[PDB]
Amino acid sequence: SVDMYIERAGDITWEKDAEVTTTDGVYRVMTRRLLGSTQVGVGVMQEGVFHTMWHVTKGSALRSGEGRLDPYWGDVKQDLVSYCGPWKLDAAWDGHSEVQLLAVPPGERARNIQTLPGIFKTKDGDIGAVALDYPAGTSGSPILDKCGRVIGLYGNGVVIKN
Amino acid sequence: DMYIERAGDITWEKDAEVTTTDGVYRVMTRRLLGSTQVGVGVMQEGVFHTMWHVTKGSALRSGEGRLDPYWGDVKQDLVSYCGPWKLDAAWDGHSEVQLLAVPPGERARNIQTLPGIFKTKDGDIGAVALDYPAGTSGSPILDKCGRVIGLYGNGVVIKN
Repeated sequence: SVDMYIERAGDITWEKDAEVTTTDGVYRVMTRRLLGSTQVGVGVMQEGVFHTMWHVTKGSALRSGEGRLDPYWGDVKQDLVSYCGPWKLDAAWDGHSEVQLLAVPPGERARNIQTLPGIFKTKDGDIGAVALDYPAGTSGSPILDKCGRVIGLYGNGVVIKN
Repeated sequence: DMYIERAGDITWEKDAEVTTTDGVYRVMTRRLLGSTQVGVGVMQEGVFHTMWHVTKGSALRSGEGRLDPYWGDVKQDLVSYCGPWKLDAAWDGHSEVQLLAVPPGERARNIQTLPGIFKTKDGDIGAVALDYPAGTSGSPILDKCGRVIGLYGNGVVIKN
């Protein structure tokens, strides 16, 4: 048998004493393939909607506890996908404040790490990116502002407000 | 842009860890920012073999050419590019094998293991009991000869 499923890693909260530079939460995206199991990526369940990156799931349904979740919205060149309702994260980075990456690496427990993102040039126009390396399947891990909100997904850009 | 780049020769290796041109290639996707490894496959006799889930039949670009899917079955989770499926070798059901693992970010290696046997609905197959990071699947499984008996994630068909 084969099975792509999600399992909750924890609460999406900020933490002041952190390392400096359907129910809500972060979930691991896992695949069971035969005799193996692996973490293919991470996402955010918020207001009854699952948010992650396209390449993590390729739009596959995901099973959660004892129910299925079917993909509601997707864009592949943005590399994002939402399950069960439309995309719910509209917060953005101010372009100068430190942020906090809530990293769910595969095999290990979630942590918050606090860092100043760097900035890269796009076609339209420039965006903030988290300069840290984390193993493969950590991507889709949420990026928080101090307000506790999701400004972007790890291994993806953060949009800048000004 | 989903694309491929070669990781090495497909050979067995005796001193190994115990329990269009040919070769193994990484399947990579370009994201707006960096790049990521979505799986692995086998180029043999001008045909690229990987797992359907790795690409979902997407075309793949190689060098400056481009590869269009020739064969696919989703239930078996396999796809071939440029000609029909070319790997017909099977596992004997009792010998050690060698997984040629191309994990993401790391150089390829050969690992030698005796697969276990798993029950299917119809009926039973050999499966490699090792865990690798994501995008390592489609990595080729070799017999002692040097032949591809299966892909990592897919299991191996048993001969007799």
